Amino acid sequence: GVTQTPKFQVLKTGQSMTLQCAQDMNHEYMSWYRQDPGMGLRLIHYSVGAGITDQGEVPNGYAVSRSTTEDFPLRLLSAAPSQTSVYFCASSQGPFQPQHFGDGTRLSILEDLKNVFPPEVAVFEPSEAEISHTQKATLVCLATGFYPDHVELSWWVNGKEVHSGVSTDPQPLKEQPALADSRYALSSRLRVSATFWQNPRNHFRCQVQFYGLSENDEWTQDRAKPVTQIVSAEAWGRAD
Amino acid sequence: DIQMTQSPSFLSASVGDRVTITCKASQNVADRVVWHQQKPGKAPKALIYSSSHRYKGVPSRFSGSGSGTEFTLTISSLQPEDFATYFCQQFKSYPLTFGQGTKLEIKRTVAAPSVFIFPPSDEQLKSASVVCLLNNFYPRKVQWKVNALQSGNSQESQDSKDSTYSLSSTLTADYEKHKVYACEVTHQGLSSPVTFNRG
Amino acid sequence: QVQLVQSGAEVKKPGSSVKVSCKASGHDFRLTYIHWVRQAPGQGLEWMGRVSAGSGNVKYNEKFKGRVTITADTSTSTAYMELSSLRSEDTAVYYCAVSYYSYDVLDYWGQGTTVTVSTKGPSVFPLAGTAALGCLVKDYFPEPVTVSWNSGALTSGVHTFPAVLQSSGLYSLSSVVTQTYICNVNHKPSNTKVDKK
Amino acid sequence: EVEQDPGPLSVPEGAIVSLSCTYSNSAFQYFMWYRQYSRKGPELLMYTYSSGNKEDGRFTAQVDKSSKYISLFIRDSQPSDSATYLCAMSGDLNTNAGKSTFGDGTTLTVKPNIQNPDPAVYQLRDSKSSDKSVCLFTDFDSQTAVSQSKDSDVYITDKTVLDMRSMDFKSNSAVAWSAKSDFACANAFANSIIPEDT
Repeated sequence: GVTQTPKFQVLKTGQSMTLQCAQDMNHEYMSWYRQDPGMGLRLIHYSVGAGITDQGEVPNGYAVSRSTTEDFPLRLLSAAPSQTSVYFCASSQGPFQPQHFGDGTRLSILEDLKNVFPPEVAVFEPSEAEISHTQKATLVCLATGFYPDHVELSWWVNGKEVHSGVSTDPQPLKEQPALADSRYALSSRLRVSATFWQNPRNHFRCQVQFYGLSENDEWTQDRAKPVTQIVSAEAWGRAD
Repeated sequence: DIQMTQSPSFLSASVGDRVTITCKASQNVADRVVWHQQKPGKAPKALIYSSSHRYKGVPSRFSGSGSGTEFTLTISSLQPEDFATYFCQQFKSYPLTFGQGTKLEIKRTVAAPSVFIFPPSDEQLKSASVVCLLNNFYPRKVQWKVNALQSGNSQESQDSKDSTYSLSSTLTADYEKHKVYACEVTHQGLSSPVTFNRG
Repeated sequence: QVQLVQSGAEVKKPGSSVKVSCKASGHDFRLTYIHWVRQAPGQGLEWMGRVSAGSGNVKYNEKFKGRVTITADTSTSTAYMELSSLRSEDTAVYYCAVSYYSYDVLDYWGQGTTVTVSTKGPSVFPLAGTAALGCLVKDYFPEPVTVSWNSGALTSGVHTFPAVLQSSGLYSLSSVVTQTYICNVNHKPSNTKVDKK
Repeated sequence: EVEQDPGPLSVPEGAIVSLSCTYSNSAFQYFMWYRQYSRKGPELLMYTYSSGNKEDGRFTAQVDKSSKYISLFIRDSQPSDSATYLCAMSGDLNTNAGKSTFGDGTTLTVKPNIQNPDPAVYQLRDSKSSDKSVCLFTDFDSQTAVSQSKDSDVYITDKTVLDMRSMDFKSNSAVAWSAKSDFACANAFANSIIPEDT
């Protein structure tokens, strides 16, 4: 379809960065949008063909280029707080034709990287009363104290990702909502049958993938550098 | 910190010609320069950011290029409202530094001046100052006699119509001790030094 | 749309303080960085500070050490600038400019507040092919002054020269034009308008 | 900007939902309908190049160029249809140079039909360590609303729906936890309750 990378990122103010977006569909028309609350999808740049690009509705602070029909990178000249947005690449057969959008790049510009911090993951075993009352067991997994909101939470039972019975909160909670850059917490629950929980051979792993600092960056602050990592907490089936 | 020495200082040009200005750097500033336009006595407005990219609304005539320590601005096919001081700024490192500027006036052929000598006023004399006017001459030296070349007191200060400078040079117990006060100016259109009394 | 206004015109003799506002409209104030630059008559352009509106984070130029102060008022969405212990040569148009689209890029500017480092009124003296004639003089503080031809009936042929700063430190200028002919001199702060033949 | 569609909308599960946008001050020709879930990009649902109707499964897109009115009809809507729906129009050489122009979007919430509600609050202990306790308010009817935390120490998540697809069972849930000791299992959810089991 339309592959764009990366899905999450943190970069310091004043830094330059290219957002990669490539398509195999041989489409002629490509465009870059930014999506904001209260502003809708606003067009940054668009390219009608190889070697031709033009400004959109909000082009200032960005730059693109179309060397080949297949690709359409988008540059940030100097990262500014106004550039914290969600960026969508799109391709189309023409200016009139419908566009098909990429998955999305969630961007976060920060003045100071000692506010980027990894999460803490904990799994809470189902209540003994819930099993006896509903014959279902709900495990709740908490990802707490992470900044910014670049996380992907998955549920792995016996080392295989599951989707049935999984509910993940759509948006995180502000742990200290009075803060302009408050850390977040996120909760999700996996509901299984009571018999499934009471099979001790059942391995329940709640894994959160956090996108933080790259090794290209500089970490002066004391504790461990907030590099992109996977943080998971594991629970085991309990017969009683 | 960075020193942005700007060239060609201040140039004249006619409309609709590929006229360019340059901005040299002292340290490496990569592509982190901004070209600004300021009208003669108004709010400046940014034109080119990151050394090559126009803001939305900037006409296609304004182009910037260069990288590292050598940066150029081009206004190819100049146009009347694109007639004012232009300066370059860097945003590599704090503190921000700018250029002195490059004002752009209208080029014309040599325009002969119009020298007028104005006697002082008795109302003023009741409190004198002779006045010389170099009305409407192009391009942009005056010496005064009261025959003594008194030096240390005198002071001086594009018209909207035909690109002609008007120039005024004023002189400032010895006035009535002398009889002849002849103005004197030098220029090219007036090839030779073209130069009243008491009553 | 987006705009900036920088305070009323201040005037101070040496040895005081001064505060200049800079009202920012347009986009979200917190995502903006407000920079202050000054430029003296016949001089280069001098950056002397900036503030992060959304974080209160301030960096000033080193040559105005302890002398400039920038504050971001996130509620009323204006930026202040406090030059204190006014040196003799703090005479310039002081500009506030905001980098919003790109960091440190100074996307747009304000009109320009004027601070110059008492008050007195002027006088006008007549100056008896072409026979030009002009009003002139005398000495005034502070600026500005305006002159018009017969209350504004001719713009071609009248040449009014920018004010010069004489030895005493108070300005005077020449206003000439190239039938009844009268200047209309006007001076704002001293309540002085003289229309002399 | 020249597109016109409003914000929030909620419909019970199993009902027909109608969405719409209008575009007066424009002569558009081609009309799309995108669907955007959280943390992903818009997905193309329908596209038409004329006044008329087009149907694909539970979806039906209509265009009335005479009334400058287009509408999307989801029928037998399920909770999985809860997303943000964007209309978009093209083909007008006098608006946006013919390019696509999007409405700011309509938010849809298909509330699950909770047959046999069983509201209750359970306290859950951690698997290994950390001495923390979450509280699970679950199995309540979708008509029940979960209020935000009014205390700075404690916090509560908005109600969320999980589908045990194996047995065609849906159930809303919300969790609450804190470190201050004066909060317990029966405390966190003292906001808009019915008779549960504790």
